[PDB]
Amino acid sequence: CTVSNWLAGHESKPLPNLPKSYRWGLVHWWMGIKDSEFDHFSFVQFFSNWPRSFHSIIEDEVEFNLEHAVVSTSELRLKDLLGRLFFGSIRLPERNLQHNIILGELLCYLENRLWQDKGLIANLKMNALEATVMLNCSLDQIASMVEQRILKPNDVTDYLFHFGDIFCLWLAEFQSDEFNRSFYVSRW
Amino acid sequence: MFLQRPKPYSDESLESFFIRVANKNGYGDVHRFLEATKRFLQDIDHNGYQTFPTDITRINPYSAKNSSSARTASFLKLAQLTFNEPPELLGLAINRTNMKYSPSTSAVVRGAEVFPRSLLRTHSIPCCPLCLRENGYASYLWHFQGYEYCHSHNVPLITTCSCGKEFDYRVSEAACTVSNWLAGHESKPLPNLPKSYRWGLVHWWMGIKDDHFSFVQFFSNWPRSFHSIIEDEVEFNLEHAVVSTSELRLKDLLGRLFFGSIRLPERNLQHNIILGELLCYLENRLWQDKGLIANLKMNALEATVMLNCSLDQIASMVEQRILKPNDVTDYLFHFGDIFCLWLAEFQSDEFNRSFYVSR
Amino acid sequence: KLPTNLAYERSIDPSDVCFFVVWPDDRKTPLTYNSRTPHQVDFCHVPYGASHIECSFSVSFSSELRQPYKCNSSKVKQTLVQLVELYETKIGWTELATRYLMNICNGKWLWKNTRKAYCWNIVLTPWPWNGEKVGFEDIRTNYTSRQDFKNNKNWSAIVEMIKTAFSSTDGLAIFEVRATLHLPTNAMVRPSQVFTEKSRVFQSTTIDGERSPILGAFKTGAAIATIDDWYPEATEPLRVGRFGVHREDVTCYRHPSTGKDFFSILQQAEHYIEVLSPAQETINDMHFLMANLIKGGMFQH
Amino acid sequence: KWYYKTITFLPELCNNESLAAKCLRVLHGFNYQYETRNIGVSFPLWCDATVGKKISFVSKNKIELDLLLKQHYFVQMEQLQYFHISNTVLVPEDCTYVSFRRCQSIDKLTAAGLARKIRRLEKRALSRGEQFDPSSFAQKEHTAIAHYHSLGESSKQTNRNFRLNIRMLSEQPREGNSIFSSYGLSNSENSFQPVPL
Repeated sequence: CTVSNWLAGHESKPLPNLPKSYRWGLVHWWMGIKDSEFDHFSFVQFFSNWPRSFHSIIEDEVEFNLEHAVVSTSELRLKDLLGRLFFGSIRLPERNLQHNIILGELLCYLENRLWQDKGLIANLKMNALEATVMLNCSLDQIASMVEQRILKPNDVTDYLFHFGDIFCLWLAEFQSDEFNRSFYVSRW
Repeated sequence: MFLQRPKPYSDESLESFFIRVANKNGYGDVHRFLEATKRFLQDIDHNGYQTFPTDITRINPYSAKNSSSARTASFLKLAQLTFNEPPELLGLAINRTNMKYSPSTSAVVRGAEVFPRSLLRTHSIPCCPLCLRENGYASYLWHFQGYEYCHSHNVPLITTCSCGKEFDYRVSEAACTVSNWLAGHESKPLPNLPKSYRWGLVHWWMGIKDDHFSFVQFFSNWPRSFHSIIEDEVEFNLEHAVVSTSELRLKDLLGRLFFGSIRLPERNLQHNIILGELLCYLENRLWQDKGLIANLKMNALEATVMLNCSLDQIASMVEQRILKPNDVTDYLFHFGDIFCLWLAEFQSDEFNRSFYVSR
Repeated sequence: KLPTNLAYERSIDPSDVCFFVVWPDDRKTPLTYNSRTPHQVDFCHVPYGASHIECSFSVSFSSELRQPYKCNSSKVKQTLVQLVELYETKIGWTELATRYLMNICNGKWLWKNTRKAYCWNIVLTPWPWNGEKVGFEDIRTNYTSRQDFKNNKNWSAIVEMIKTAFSSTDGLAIFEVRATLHLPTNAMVRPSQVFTEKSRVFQSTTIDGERSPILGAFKTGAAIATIDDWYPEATEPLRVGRFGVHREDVTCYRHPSTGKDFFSILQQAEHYIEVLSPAQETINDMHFLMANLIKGGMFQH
Repeated sequence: KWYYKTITFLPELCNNESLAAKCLRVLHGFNYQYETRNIGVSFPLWCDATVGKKISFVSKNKIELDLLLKQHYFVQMEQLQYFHISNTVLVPEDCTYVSFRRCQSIDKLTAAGLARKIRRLEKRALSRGEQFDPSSFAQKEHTAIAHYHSLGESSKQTNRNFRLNIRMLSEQPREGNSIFSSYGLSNSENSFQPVPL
């Protein structure tokens, strides 16, 4: 009954309120993580401990695949350090993170946790096409970044780029008025 | 280490932020702290210190071809471990972006707002005292913001303003409404559209006119002005058809109005009501005659600006028999069929139909 | 233009650098390293109990830029003789001599051996000279901008005697240079490395019988020549070459598509006699033209 | 009558040092709760360059080797199948025969380690007489070190990235009736105990 009465636009209970086009993406995000039907009891419980129990599950999962990492503490892709948290919360339906704050707090964790533990987060290795998925560009625009040296490397599929290199790249080249990072400066 | 008490408030173009941390503790200009920053960048745990600038200007993170990605990384740890209570530093940076407009002008993001072109003045600007200091100068039209008659070009003697020659760029009624409109107020005669669309449409008036009294005459009759400018320019270029007498191709019928008002800069129908009203007058009159609006010649290259493609979905749509062939560079298809499959399979939540008339 | 045989000789003559370890009892020994093993890897460090580390080289400022070395043609002869002779009058040797001297003064020739240092001091020994040893003490916290050098007691004479060494025919100026580096205990020293066309094999020499690293003579000639920031939208000073090559990233600026390399300015020599007979960019590329004739090189096709 | 637990180190992108240490760090948490001395080293696919896949676990009391094997690591790495349990089989008494011992001489060869050494020789000669100098203490030019397959390890108590150094010695058919230690050894205070691999 709770998840019923804030679908048609009713702005009265402390469950979080969105322009309810974005709310179906929040419904779709709950089914993708749990890998089941859209549960209701823990859905109220997860948003009743918001945003305190959110960052704990973020912390317990980055501890999970780093304690049980397969290769090493370095020379790794961003898989098995952010495996399902990053690839499963991109486009619901748009990255306007004032609206979908599941990306506004995910990219808050990507800001405040860059350069600790001798660059443990800044040595995640990426390929070229993740910039086409994350930063909303094409493969031909990446080749313009290499020839005029704005992106500095260190093929589409080969893993060649770096994380602190690419996080400070989109604050300088790939930041639109809708996709800003300043939208959560009063949340953390 | 430990820059004591970062004070400041909003509405600043980041250049006086280094000046306000210069006037504390007793320091000459900004070459010392600005070297001691890049010395601290040359110090522990850093890799990109070589390109952090040297002069009064160029702290701007678009002044280099490729140190843009190095300037923000420089600005990352320039707030955290050098300030007690790390202030609002990031987001003040006037960056660059990937966006453009329709007249091919470079877009430029400050924190959420887009200037028309990255050209505006950059040198020899007026300045007014008794603040610290502004956000809006070094631009085309931002003069007074409440207190007027303050140009302050320094033909008389040195040191009129009491700052210490840091920012201080000086060498030896309808304007008050638009100045309050670009600074951000209620502005009751104006329909309260954000500053990405405010500066986004000043050039749109500057582009079609090639002037504050000529500015407000287009906005004093705002529910009449766009409807009147679209009905007297549609009768133009009708006797100058190209094929025989009608069925006019691209670039000759509204080739300036339609290719000048699309995505300036963001595709929102809530605030940018230009896109909804040009869609209104063009398509409240769908089938007037045989070949007047819908039955014309269109190209697939100028169709992806509405369909949001990158010439990769066209190889899966026309072979799936949605758009019937009646080819990349020819004026082949028609405007009525391309727009309707856009409405049937290329909608959104904010770039959609349910925002214009009827309200 | 460029008539198939033209060459200049260089006008700055640096030598190798030598590393000595001074003890607390005012005794100096050569700094010797270790080798570990085809595959061979070298390791160098400050020995425990040492006070600091000394470095000494020498550099000369001669006048081989007035006429070429081989010229092949008496139309590129009197043109390039007149350009260097008109640059002496209208512009002056001030803006070049100050830039070359500061990279000698502020320890730029110590490449990455200044990182994590407490204090370092640099003492010149000019010749011909009537007076005193010149000092530059605690350079990190006392000398950082063009103006800290200009407050010195002995900057008016050492910007001088290089200006005469380029202006007068058969001129000469010789500088002995000494530096002392106060590095922490068991600190790593970074000399030059042997090429070894395909690790970290040191370039060594024999000083007082035992081997010691050098940090090169072409390595320390590159550090003094980094005065180039006239490539468009310049953020960092580069080393003077014909195509503005940057080393760390493997791009290059100054490309001939831009129109700003040397061979598209050297062909325009007759154009610039007219203006010098203008302070916007016709000056800012003759600083690149003069720094190529001081460099040397064969200019021929 | 020893046992062996052959592991399989499959997924084709993996480090040989970080996984031979973490499978030994979960042995290092052992012998601080159930304090025994009986579990060995035994690499079957030791080679010269880029050591291979298999490791084993050898003991004569031979029931703690399954008690060690269920200690919140294979019960935590089970489904994404990195490794699997062997068949807990008696070792046949004719096989190859090696020894694993911590060398520890290599750790005191690095330039920081020799300054760690001559600092200690400075103070323990407090019986006076001479007034010696640190000038007559040097490593000369030449130390030829072939291969030792180092294994990095973080300290339990504090934040130190220390390291181990163990090589191969294959002879001497009788020493060490299961007198191993915390890491598994053949050098310190007991014997030079060999391993049946």
